[PDB]
Amino acid sequence: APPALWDLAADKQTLQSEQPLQVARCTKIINADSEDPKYIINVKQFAKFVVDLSDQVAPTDIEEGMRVGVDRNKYQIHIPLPPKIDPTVTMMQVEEKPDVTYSDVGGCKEQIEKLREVVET
Amino acid sequence: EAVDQNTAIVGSTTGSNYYVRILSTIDRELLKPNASVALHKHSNALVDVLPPEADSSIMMLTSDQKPDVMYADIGGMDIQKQEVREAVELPLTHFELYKQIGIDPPRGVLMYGPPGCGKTMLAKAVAHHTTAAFIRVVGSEFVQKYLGEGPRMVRDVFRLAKE
Amino acid sequence: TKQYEKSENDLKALQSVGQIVGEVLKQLTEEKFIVKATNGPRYVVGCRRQLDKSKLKPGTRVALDMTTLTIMRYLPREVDPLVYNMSHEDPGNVSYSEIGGLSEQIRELREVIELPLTNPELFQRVGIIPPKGCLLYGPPGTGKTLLARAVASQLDCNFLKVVSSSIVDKYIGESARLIREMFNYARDHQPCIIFMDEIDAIGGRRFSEGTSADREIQRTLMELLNQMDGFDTLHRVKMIMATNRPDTLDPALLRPGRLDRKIHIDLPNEQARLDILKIHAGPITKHGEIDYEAIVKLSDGFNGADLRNVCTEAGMFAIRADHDFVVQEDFMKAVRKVADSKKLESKLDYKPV
Amino acid sequence: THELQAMKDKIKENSEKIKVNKTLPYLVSNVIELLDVDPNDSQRKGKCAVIKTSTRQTYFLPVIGLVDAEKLKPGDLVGVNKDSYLILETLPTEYDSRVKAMEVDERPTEQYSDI
Repeated sequence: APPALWDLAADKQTLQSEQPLQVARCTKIINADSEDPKYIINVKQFAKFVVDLSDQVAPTDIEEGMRVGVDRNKYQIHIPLPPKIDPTVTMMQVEEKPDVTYSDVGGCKEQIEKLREVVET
Repeated sequence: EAVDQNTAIVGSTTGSNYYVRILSTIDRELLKPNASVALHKHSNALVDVLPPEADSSIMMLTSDQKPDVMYADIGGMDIQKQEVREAVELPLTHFELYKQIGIDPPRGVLMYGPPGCGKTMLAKAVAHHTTAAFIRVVGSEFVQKYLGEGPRMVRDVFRLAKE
Repeated sequence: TKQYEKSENDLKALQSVGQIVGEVLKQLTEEKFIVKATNGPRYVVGCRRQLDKSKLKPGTRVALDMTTLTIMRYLPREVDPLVYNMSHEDPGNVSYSEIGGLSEQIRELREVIELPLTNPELFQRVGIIPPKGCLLYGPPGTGKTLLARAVASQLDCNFLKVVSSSIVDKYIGESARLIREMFNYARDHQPCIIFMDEIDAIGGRRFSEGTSADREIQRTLMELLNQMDGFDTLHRVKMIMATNRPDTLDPALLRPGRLDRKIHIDLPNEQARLDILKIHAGPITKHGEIDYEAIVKLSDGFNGADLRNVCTEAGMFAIRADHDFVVQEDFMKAVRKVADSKKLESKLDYKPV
Repeated sequence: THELQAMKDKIKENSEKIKVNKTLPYLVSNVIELLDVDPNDSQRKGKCAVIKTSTRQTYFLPVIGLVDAEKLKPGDLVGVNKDSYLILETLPTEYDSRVKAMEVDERPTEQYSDI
């Protein structure tokens, strides 16, 4: 499932919204700008693409090294994607949720005090 | 490989193996376990294989320019040449002498020990001794950008050796 | 007036789509040719009626049609980077012989490099072959690059410059064919000259076996040796390599053949210090009555640019004195101080043989 | 003498036909300039430069058309439209991303008087 019934049944609006942004493949990095309208962009397909940007996005929001969306037909810029990075390497880097509160200290005062005022304070 | 009648599987040049209905004309003799067969653009239809073969790219020979080194330097020993004479020209083309004694001659030749150079001197020197097609390639010559062409090149190199 | 409409009619020719290049292999029959695109797929296709007999070839680059994949017209090659290697220039002749030392080393690559073009008959009549390679290491002094560099463009306007940054390429680097491409266009220049600088990086040693990056270093070395092992122009082309220390060459490059000549640099002598002086004068001028021997003697075992720095450092002390020239008393001050500061940084001049 | 203004209208009208071909300079094509004549087999003469594509494919197209051979030595970065393979303009400058500009720094908050 009953939770998976309405879950799977939502594809009717999906396919309607699947037609837009379907062309965003793939993520591409730009290179330089000679003029305002036209920028050179490079994609993971190894093929570099010079193109202008759609009227929906302002030209000032495009900065060198920004991964943006694309329309594979027209190759024009679609929507910017903030993350450039990174393959793996995040899961061991990211740490979440608490544990081991301050009550576990073993009586050291000045030590834990002066290292508390460097960060928490 | 030939899986069954009327159809067989064929790897594409891009590396993706394709399962294609064979043409109803010749189902057998030119099939072969491993061969390069022409396919249609869209349908990838099995029609005709190579003779074999058109061989492959690069080239062979080029060692026939002459002169290099004369073998008469070891001609005085005759103790060294007797083992060489039995290990060179007789293993090249001889037939009835093998099955008689029953010893199967190996193809293995491994040259280590440089320095010094040695080697290619005795290579072009064999060209003076006997005449044969010499396939000369660097160990890195078949390294390419795709891994699908690699298995075909070394196959086309060794399949002309038996041919 | 009407030339604009001519360019408009040229845009009608721009409507034609570009065809796809390919490399032929061989031919099964006259009606079946085997071509292979640069992308790597092979195609057995038919041919059209407008081509000629020169299309067949023994595996020469051709262009394939966008539909029948038939060959229209064959383009020889294309190279983007070549022009950046075309622009290398060095003077001398005189400026090469003006380096002041070593005297016999100027007499070395003079007849070794420049002479084969002007008088090739001298070597072939006697029967002596010119060297096919050389190696210049350092720095016991300076002149590792300049010695081969000035004779490089002195042969003719012909030269091809190679930087070690182009060998590393990228992940799964395709420069294996670019080392072939760069040397292919090096043979476009005759007689060719080949440079290699800072090989202590791309010359990776197989003594202690490391990551496969050391293997692809050897593969790039294979691309160097292959074309230079020809079967093609060999005695005519002169290859040059340079290194900080020649322990990176491995027993292959340490051997002659590939790397033939090994030459180091020595220091000048007395009354020869006045010789190398005259060519270091150049743009910088000083007071009329002077003796330069105090200047150069206080700095011993220095780079030609270091002594050139001492002349400018003594000249940049003039603007503090608001005068054009300076007396030699303040000279020796700025000369001795800076020179003794360079000697403390002179460590690691010992190089393996 | 006034026919210059008459033809000036049709070249701007046909330049508008170039505008729809100038939107957009869809992809990057590495340029290699070449000059060759092919005898046939009446005579066809013209300048044709071999072109690249960053997709790893290589193509063959006549010399552009629009911007002439005056610029430049064989380049890259130029725009070209889809499969039509025509380059409208030669676009600078070089490449790429952080390789072009390592870091952009305006000016520090401190001055040399701080030592």
